[PDB]
Amino acid sequence: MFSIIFIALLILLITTIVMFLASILSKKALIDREKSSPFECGFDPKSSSRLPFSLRFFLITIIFLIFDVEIALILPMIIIMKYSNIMIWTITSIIFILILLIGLYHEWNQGMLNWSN
Amino acid sequence: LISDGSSRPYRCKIKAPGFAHLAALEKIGKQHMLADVVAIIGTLDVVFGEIDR
Amino acid sequence: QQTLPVAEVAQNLPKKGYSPFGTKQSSVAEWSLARLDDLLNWGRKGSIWPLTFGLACCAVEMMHIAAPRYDMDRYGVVFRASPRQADVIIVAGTLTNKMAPALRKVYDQMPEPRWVISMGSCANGGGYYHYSYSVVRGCDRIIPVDIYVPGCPPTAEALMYGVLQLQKKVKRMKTLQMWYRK
Amino acid sequence: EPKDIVEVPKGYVYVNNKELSMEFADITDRAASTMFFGELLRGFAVTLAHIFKEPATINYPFEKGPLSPRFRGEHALRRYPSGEERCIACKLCEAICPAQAITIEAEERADGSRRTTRYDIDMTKCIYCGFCQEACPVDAIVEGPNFEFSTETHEELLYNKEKLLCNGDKWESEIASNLQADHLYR
Amino acid sequence: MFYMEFILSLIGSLLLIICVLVSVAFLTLLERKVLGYIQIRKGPNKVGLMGIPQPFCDAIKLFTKEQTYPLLSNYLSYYISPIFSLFLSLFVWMCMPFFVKLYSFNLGGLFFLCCTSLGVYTVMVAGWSSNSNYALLGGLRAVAQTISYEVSLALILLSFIFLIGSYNMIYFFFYQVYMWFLIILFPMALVWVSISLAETNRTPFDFAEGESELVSGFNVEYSSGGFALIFMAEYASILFMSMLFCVIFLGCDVFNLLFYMKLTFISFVFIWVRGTLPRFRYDKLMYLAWKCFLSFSLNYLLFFIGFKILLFSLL
Amino acid sequence: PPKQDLPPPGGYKKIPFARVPPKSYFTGFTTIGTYVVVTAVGLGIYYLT
Ligand code: SF4
Ligand code: SF4
Ligand code: SF4
Repeated sequence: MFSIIFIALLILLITTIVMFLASILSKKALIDREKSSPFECGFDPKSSSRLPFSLRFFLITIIFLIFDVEIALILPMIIIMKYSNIMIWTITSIIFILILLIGLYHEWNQGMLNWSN
Repeated sequence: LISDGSSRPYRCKIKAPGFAHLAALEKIGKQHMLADVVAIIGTLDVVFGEIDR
Repeated sequence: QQTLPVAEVAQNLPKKGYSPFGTKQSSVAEWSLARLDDLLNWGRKGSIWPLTFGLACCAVEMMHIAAPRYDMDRYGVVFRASPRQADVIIVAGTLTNKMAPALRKVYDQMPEPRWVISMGSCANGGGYYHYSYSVVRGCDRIIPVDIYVPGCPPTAEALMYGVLQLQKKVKRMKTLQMWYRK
Repeated sequence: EPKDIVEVPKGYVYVNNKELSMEFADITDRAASTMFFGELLRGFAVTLAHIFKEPATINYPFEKGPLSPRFRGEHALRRYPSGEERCIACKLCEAICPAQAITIEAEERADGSRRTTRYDIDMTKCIYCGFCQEACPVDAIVEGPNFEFSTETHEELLYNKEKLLCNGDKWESEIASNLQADHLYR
Repeated sequence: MFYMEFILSLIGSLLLIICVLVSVAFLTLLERKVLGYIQIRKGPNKVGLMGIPQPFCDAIKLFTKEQTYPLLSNYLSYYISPIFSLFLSLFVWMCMPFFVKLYSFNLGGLFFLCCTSLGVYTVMVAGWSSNSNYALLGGLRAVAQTISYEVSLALILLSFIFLIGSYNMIYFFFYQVYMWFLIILFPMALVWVSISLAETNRTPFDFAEGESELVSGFNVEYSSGGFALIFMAEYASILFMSMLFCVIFLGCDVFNLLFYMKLTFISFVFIWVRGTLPRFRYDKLMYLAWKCFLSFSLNYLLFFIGFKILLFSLL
Repeated sequence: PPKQDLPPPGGYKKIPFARVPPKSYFTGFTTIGTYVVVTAVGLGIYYLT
């Protein structure tokens, strides 16, 4: 691994050096009150502009986590399949996926993504 | 077009279809997604100049 | 007014060189700084990125140039939407009072070296609406214009000819070579 | 073809009356289209094909054109075949100029001839409409064919009579050609 | 001997880094040319000899262009994200397969999942540093796109993983030694193109940077040098996926030029999409991610798991 | 000869204004059945691999 670690450190150092170098290569200009404003198509930005956090994107990412963990559970099936007892490996894995489908199809009839808002 | 009898037009009001077509957007665009709004502006085909002049 | 040389005069004359500075530099520093300017100008000249402001009527020609008849990316020109990544601004159409502060803001949000082409008569001097209560008479009164492309609108050939003229201006700009004197 | 859904009289064409069949061959066709993106494949192959069409880019400025004899471009004040100024200061060109981009002041030259002193055009106000030349009674001023007249400074665009005369001298041959082409036709 | 081993491992990593960077920077031209001919344009043929040095020209412009840093104190945080993104897009290469040992990198598929995952943090913090609602919407839309597709991406992998019988990528070569693997898993290839295209944020799934809906998405508030790094990072990404498509479906023949012919064709195919498809909506894509792909992947998982059970039965 | 823009002798051939689809290479039955055939042969080859 540490061969990988050192290479990444080397790259990152070379990366920052390049961007550090470009920071000196690019000519400077006297700062301007307006040059450093948020871009709002050329009309003054409104109040703070911090978006509302009343929304669903956490909800989708929570679906991600559930399936992301479930993915973790099924990752090792590749290797153990040669070793594990076949009934248990067969049925056990099959019901994983089956429950996933039924969760999905039950959830389509729920249709939770088609929120009213 | 209103002519007062001279060689110079007296009043020339111009009704461009894009005018009314765009006013309805405030109602047409209700609740659709942002991407839908942009596509709605396109299908309105409200070319400019004719709207404000 | 001057005029082109005649056939025999051309025969006597040598190659016109490539770097517009020439190759008469005296010392090593002069000669070196001449080349670095040439490289810089070559970079800024070959790749130039309009902002596509394009308010009106003129904008249609601003699109025809992107069209495949007088191809402009052929020359290394691309329409970046974001002004932070756009290097040039082709102000085209009329500048009404509601727009004046917007154009100003867009201009200076763009980082330099920034060049402006005033396309069309409406931008050049207010064009056909010059004596109007709502129009900025010209766009010289809001921003520093660099190249004027007369026309109403300019034929696409005229526009991209002006682009090449901007490339020539970008080619002859003296920044390192003459910093050395500064 | 499937039947319609609204019966149409003439003078019209409904663009959606065609029914989406429920025949099994018809549904399986659509299903197979979605399962293997046949329509995308058709469009995909189109663009591959259309690489093999030669691009229509003019190698400007070497290759260039085309225009037509009536093209409205750089302005020019012509001169008679003797070399005398054609303009007589009749001032119609100014009177018609929609943008009011023309300014004229005329007097008598010492010979007693009616001629201009100042004759100014602002090609930051001109719209290249050509009303001036359509009005001039002696073809004094014309929309010459040049269109690459691009300047780095705004002041350089306001032409006066000296600049306009120079363009006329410079472009006289081409302008003569066009007028010979269009005078009897205009 | 041993230190011979280490020295070469570092030379190869370094050598690959310069090549992949110069390739993608130089590849940008091939996008500009190729797209130029999809459209009836002629594409860049002006600078140098036939626009060959066009991308070097571009870099010179950018690095000369100043760095219009946003609001006063953001200097670092705005200067971090481009580094932390180009780093991922490069370093993801080191897991790529060789017969000529670069690494003994096992769990390569896992590492693929991990690097492809880390793109979310780069884009999100980049938008956050920018502090402009335009940039912020782009980041959120960008985040949602990537995060949603990873779910399908994982299960899609597993189908191949089972079909090869390990997580070591190299076994793709041994199992493809007779007949290519696309011709077995044709539908997966179309889905995998879409997944890969979604990851690199190209169109039809162009919401993250996009245009005409967000000015440039998260990219909108980026000056030159940062922008060049982001732009290079994306193209290092588009190449790598093209490589991964090649090593999975199309032979994995690392020591055969035809493999590199296949690299170009696939990367071309990405462009071939760029100039053809229109863009999706937000919601329609999420349907396509969960309601279409996840179902698809699970079926093949349940299909191939049985197949390999039957295969194991036979032998 | 002509002195003014007029249509030539015989008028002009009618301009085509009719849509025309391309060759419809496959149908739902053919497409799916061919897909399964390919997959089945693919399974066999993978077995031997
Ligand atoms: S200058 Fe002419 S073409 Fe341009 S916006 Fe004005 S009227 Fe239109
Ligand atoms: S219309 Fe012709 S002749 Fe009369 S003033 Fe104008 S240019 Fe001179
Ligand atoms: S072309 Fe039209 S606007 Fe221009 S000077 Fe002639 S009459 Fe005036």
